[PDB]
Amino acid sequence: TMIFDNAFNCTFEYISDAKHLREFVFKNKDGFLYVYKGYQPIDVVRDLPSGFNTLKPIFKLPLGINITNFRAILTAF
Amino acid sequence: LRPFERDISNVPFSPDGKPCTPPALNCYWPLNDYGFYTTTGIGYQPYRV
Amino acid sequence: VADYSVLYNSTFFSTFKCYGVSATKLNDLCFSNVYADSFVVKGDDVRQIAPGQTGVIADYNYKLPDDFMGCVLAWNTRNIDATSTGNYNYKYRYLRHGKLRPFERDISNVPFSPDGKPCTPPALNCYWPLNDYGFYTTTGIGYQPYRV
Amino acid sequence: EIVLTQSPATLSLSPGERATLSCRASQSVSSYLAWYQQKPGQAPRLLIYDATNRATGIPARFSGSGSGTDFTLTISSLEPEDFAVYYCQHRSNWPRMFTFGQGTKLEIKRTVAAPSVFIFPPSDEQLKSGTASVVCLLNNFYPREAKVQWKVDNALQSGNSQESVTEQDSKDSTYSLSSTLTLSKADYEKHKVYACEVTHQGLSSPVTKSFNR
Amino acid sequence: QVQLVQSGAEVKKPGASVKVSCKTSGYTFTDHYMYWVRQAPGQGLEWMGVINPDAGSVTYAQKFQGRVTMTSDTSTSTVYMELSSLRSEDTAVYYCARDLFFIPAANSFDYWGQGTLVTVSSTKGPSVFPLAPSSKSTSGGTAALGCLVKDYFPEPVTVSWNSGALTSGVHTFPAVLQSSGLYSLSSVVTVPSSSLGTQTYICNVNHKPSNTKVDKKV
Repeated sequence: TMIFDNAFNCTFEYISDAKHLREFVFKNKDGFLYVYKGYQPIDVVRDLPSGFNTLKPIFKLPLGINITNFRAILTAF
Repeated sequence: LRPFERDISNVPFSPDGKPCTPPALNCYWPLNDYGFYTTTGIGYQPYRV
Repeated sequence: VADYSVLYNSTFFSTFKCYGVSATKLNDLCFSNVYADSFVVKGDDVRQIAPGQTGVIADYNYKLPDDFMGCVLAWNTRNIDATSTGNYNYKYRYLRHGKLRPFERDISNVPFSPDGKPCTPPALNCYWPLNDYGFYTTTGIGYQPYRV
Repeated sequence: EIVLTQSPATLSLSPGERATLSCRASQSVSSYLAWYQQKPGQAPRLLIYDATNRATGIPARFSGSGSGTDFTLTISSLEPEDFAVYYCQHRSNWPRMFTFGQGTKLEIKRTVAAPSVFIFPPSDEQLKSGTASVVCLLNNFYPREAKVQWKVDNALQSGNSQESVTEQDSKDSTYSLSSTLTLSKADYEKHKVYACEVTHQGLSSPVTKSFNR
Repeated sequence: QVQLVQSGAEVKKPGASVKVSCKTSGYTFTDHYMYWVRQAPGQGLEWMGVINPDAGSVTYAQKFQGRVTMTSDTSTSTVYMELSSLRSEDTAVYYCARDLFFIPAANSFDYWGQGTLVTVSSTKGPSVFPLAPSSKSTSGGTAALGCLVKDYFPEPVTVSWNSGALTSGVHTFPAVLQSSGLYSLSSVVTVPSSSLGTQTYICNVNHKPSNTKVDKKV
């Protein structure tokens, strides 16, 4: 519902269409959002298991936005 | 700012916190218009970069 | 480059009553242009020089505005500007039509009269508009020359 | 900054009564208020300074009052040369600030006169150069309330009509209004029936005058 | 007697600088606060504009901080105002007034000047276009005429009838700023119907900056 709230000033529309441990690391440097991805099959439910899990870059959309927060996790758990 | 960044906003400006209204004493608009004309010198001319 | 340090250390001030702002803010806030004054009151005239007080000196001799911002500096001169034989060297005006304005100068010697028709100093209803203070040295604490 | 709000903004009285001019501030300011008297066309003139002292040259009929947030100006006897707009100035203390109000017009009260309705058709000299304009005359009316609307084939019209009102006359105490309907050359010949609607308080029915070209 | 004489009119382009003076005389111009005001047409004036003539201290408002710069001269006893970046809403009459108190204190205005009409626009010329004396709208025993002038911004003029002979119905309508950027002057006259045709009614234009006087009979 946060997407359809308001569309006053919109720009840079990019839609890419086509246990589990998916790791992500976000980096903002000189106006470039570096996004990395990695997968590792785990079975423990306590915390982050040990390992290395080399990450792979997927997206580098600059967006020229000084990001300072992140929220709005899924619901209906 | 930082290299390759955007700061599109229209909130009033103030040194400290306490978000004020446009009518105030120490709070003013953070943006100002250029005021391009055609009967001025070579300095005050609109250049698209 | 002001200091504001030779006034807080010593304690020989008679009435150190500041107005407008506090004495602590005088050391940090900048000032564009300062103005000093110099006059001698008849001892009991220090209370009349205040933003709201009246009398015989703060009406047609030295008017002080109600929104004044400063400090009063008064100190006794019972040995510097006093004479046992007589100190008839300071006068003050006590007759003038209407009160004056803040920071005014009325240096004049014309005779005083309620209506027009400028009279002479020798007359029956016309007198001198100024009178000498008469500072002495064998009087009480009230009649003493104080420099404000 | 401390803003000044004037609720009445107008005072229509007769010469000889007492004025009820007001000047209210926003916060609980001190008595540092000063009124003015600016004759339309001439230069402003000080009336009362500090809200508690009389200025020089001001007669004894002017006497102001007020304290804190309830200020008022009470005139003893109104004079025909004292009908003007009065502005009150509020001053701050620390940052040498000075704020002004909005002003209250003081028009001489007079009986409601009937506004003379007259319309002037455009001449052939202006039609040769284009920009045809129709003028509707509305003079001899006391209250400043007149809705001048044109009838474009029994319809309304707005945006292309500018009204100008004169000052109060000193002989008959009347006003004058002249509206101009800015149109085009090719647009004037499209219509034939032009009317001027006059909405006045003293008129029981809206007077509508039209002409045939 | 204290009096403040100012300059005349001065039209300036939208983007240039204006230099208006304020000459003072009749008193000791050493310790007195000088102010500046400007009443906009329909609106009001609200700013301090206090400048110290003796010292070099100046004070501006919040809306006008880096656009206006003032200066004083202790030799000629005349202050100068320099307002840059002239907008289309500042074209009004500028006044300079003194203060009731001295430099250390502050009070309201006591001595005002005379005014300085400043305009920021293009220049143009008038055009005398007479109206049409329709005989149908003569109800009431009298009639009406007119000398509606065309659009022209500079209006240091005055109107009359028969070189000032007829003084009945000389109400002059004020000008208004149209969408083009000019002013239009209106002037009518109420005359009886019995004087139609016999008595002449010709307005007179006295536009000095244009050096043109057009007299057209209605």
